[PDB]
Amino acid sequence: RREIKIEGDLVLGGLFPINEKGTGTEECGRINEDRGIQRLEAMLFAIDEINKDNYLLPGVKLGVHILDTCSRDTYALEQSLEFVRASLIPLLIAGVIGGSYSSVSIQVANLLRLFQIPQISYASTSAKLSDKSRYDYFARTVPPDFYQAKAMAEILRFFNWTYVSTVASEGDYGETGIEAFEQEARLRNICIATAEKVGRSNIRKSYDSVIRELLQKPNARVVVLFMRSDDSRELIAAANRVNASFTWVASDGWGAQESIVKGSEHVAYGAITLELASHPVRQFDRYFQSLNPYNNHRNPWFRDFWEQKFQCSLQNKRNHRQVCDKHLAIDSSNYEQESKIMFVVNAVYAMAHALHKMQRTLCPQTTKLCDAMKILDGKKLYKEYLLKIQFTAPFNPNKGADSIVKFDTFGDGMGRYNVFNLQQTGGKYSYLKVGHWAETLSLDVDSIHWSRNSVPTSQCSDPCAPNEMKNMQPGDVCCWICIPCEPYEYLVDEFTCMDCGPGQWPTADLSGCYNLPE
Amino acid sequence: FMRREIKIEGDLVLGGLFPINEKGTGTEECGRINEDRGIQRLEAMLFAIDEINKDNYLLPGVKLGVHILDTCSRDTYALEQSLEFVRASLIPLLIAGVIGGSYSSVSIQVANLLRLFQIPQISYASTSAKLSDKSRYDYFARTVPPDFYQAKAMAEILRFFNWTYVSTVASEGDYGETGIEAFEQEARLRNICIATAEKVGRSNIRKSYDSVIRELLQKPNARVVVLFMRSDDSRELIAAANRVNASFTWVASDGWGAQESIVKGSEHVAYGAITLELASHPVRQFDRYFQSLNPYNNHRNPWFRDFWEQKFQCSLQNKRNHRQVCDKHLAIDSSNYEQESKIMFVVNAVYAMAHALHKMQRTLCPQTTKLCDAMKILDGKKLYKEYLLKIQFTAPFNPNKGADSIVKFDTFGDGMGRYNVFNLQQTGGKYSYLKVGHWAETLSLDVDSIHWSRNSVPTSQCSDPCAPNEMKNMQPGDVCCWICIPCEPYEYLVDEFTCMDCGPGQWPTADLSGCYNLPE
Ligand SMILES: *[C@@H]1O[C@H](CO)[C@@H](O)[C@H](O)[C@H]1NC(C)=O
Ligand SMILES: *[C@@H]1O[C@H](CO)[C@@H](O)[C@H](O)[C@H]1NC(C)=O
Ligand SMILES: N[C@@]1(C(=O)O)CC[C@@H](C(=O)O)C1
Ligand SMILES: N[C@@]1(C(=O)O)CC[C@@H](C(=O)O)C1
Repeated sequence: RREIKIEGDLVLGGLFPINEKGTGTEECGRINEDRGIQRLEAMLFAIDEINKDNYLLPGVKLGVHILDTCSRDTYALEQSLEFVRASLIPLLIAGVIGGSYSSVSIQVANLLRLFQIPQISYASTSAKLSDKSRYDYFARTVPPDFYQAKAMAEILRFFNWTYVSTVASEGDYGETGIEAFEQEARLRNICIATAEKVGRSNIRKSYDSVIRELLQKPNARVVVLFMRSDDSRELIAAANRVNASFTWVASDGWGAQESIVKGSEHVAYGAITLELASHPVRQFDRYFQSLNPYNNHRNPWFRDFWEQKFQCSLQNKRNHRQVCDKHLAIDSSNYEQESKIMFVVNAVYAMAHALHKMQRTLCPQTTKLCDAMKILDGKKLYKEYLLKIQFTAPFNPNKGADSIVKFDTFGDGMGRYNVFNLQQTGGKYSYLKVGHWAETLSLDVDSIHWSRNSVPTSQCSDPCAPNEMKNMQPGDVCCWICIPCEPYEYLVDEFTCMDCGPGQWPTADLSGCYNLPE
Repeated sequence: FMRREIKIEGDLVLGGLFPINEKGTGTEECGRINEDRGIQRLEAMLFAIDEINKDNYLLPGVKLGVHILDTCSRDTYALEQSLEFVRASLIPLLIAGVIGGSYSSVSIQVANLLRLFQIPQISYASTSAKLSDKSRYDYFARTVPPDFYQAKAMAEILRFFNWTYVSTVASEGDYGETGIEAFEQEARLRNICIATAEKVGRSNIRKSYDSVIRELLQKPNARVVVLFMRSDDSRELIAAANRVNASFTWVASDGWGAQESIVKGSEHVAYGAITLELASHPVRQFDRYFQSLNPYNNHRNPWFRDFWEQKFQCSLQNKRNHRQVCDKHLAIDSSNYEQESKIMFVVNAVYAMAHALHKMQRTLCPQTTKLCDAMKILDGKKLYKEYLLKIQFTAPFNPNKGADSIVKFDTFGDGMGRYNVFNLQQTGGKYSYLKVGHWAETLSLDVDSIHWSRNSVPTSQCSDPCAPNEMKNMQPGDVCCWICIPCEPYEYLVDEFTCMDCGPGQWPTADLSGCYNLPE
């Protein structure tokens, strides 16, 4: 029953998957170090900054009510009830920053709209959230997967991978994510060997069952993944067991997380993953590294985070061993800023800027929460916020690389992705940016380290022998058979054989015919 | 300080929502007691639970409890209350399902909240067609029909008396706005034009209605005004009409229904109005129960006193600093109480839930009649689809079984569409509503018993009638308006729309129906 409650003139609720999904009967599991703790700290950071900022909400201190979602929508929903009971000890909520997993953002949105409470997700990408008739109070600083799906399809179409398999996560993130991909797939002439899908609470066996079915399509050596972070971890693990190997092409669900591949590094080597395009918030690196169990008491999950990151123990852990070195610290050698921090910070500032514009508008005489703002009009706020356009929280250099935060009519953000390749070059395994997708694909093929040192081949049927075989398309448009030709025929084209005619015989290379002597 | 509610423990508990109180004005949330659609409907539920808890063939071995809350006729308030039902599934009583939502707005909002936790809900009065959408309201069902039909009934009454130029005024929201839209679509099909489409909204004050009465008056030919408004809104509109003593022939939906309270203090302005209401047959046993209630025996209903003191203009020692203590011999009876039109639906609703829980308990608990472990934590989704497939004969309180007195649900979870038409009369000095027809699948009403306003069957058409002597009827672009073209002194009317030359030798009759020969 942990939570962060900091009082303020106005309070923002937050939701982060601080903990991984609990297995079996338990609701919460291990600490989600990067996407959980880091993202949570980034919001605390943003709030701190805004509270030192004399040009943004001066005179109005922002407070927070942050809750753990334990990576489960139902859990996130019961937690959220805490935000609405408020509008009746309980803190009034101006708006809610949060929802990492699309499934929780969606469910929380269904609840928050009933009380007209604006919500901004810093990571949920499901296309469903764009539906403003169902999620009329939801915005996000990231784009919908309508685009990430295109980026993936075009990557495949580029390297001519026409026969690929797909495994997706049950839910609003994976299923709609994959569906979008499959549609983009047909359009680019790409067939799906097998469409696998893992679901809720699935145990090892469900995944082992998928690795097999994937292996039952040997020609399909490229497997497209649209799965939850946790699910992706399980699939790569199930592939390690039976030492199965494919070329993975996964969505941001997997992203650039090194934790997903830990303990199976060789099985995911040479994988291509996508992640939202962003640039680290330097000032945040300073803030985070300065954090330790001695100075960070406002984060009730920090000690568990600490003990797990360093394999610690103090006097606040389970009945184990190995006390912890008091000189331990989060620094440049054991920490790398999470890919979406920028979006978390921008989401909090978006809400901040929105409240500020509203405060200047309804409270023209002071910098304080006058009476007209005593009870916020959530509906209005959402459309004083949708029209928001501002330069990325100071923490972003320049202003030319369109570092402006604003929203669609749907409330979404700009669709920019970076393509990564899992490498290991220097003994260690890391993610290298090998391209990106702005509106069209773009990647320097040379820097990509493929699995088995060779640019993968993923086609339904084998290439034809030159010397004679012709390409023959059966009923579909991805599979074909190779029919050798009569020694007197030549290949008028890849698909057709033709008699060279009397007096003539085909050329050694079969491209044409030549006269016969005697 | 004191937010009232009814909490009776049981093996299984049903939540309930009723507009016990009227919408509070201005800053206050709850206002006056809604005697009929409030207290009566509340007591009808307690009545139903009581019967069910004495019934050894229904839920024997399982005692139903209740958690009833006031909606104060406001969706937002209802919503805050409903939170009580879900916090439970985490002092707090576990909710098996919720009986409730009078106003379509509260049902819709509550339905939005309740599906998040798979809690089945049955409304005994909300008629908004939106509720039929099982993709937004997948845990909502209702023992009444969708207004898709009530609108047709209304259009067909107009098309019957040939009222082609009518004005409409709807209440903002999912009840009034979708209701009228439906009507206007049924209007076009039956060639009926709409003079002016007015619409009152949330928190509107006197001036918003007066502004409407005026705009209605600026369409004098349109003497028939179609209403699709909230009960309270209807009260305001008729009050705004009484002020400027304006008078129209009102055709209102069940929002107005057959409530006498809506017309009180303006009886003459609404005389001869036609209103619809869901077709029902009083529940006799309920009459007995309700009349037997008094401030001495009925302590479980925390709103009863206020009800009492207001129905009788009372006082005891539990009222405001007023006067006139009350006669301890007062009592609800045949002379001061009439069963609210929809009570039968409240009872059928509470029973539909019971029957559902009952069939489920027999299925998952094959050994006893008690809530076995399998039902310790109800699967709401399953309940909703053990419930949709429910078909039973109206709680004993309904005679026969031939007039299809079976309660069941559409694939959408709606009930059957049957309405009764009412005429506001006063014949015996007193103003009351008289059933002057009904709509099953086709209209049907004995026009003879209808007491119109200004003793003449209203006329509601776009243009003024033509002068006999010469004018011919001429239809421009539409089929509602027309111009009157007088005819040449040598032409007669071969018919209401055509003028013709009498031809040489002949001349039109004074009458203009024929031609006569010319002398000289
Ligand atoms: C197939 O893909 C290769 C690798 O990029 C490319 O060079 C070639 O032009 C492609 N051919 C087709 C089928 O368009
Ligand atoms: C409606 O108009 C038709 C056509 O003029 C007429 O025959 C019918 O009697 C009218 N109905 C009534 C009762 O007004
Ligand atoms: N885009 C994510 C989602 O919508 O669920 C997939 C990974 C999530 C994350 O960044 O943690 C966000
Ligand atoms: N059918 C109603 C509605 O949907 O609002 C109109 C009148 C209401 C009532 O009877 O209380 C119910």
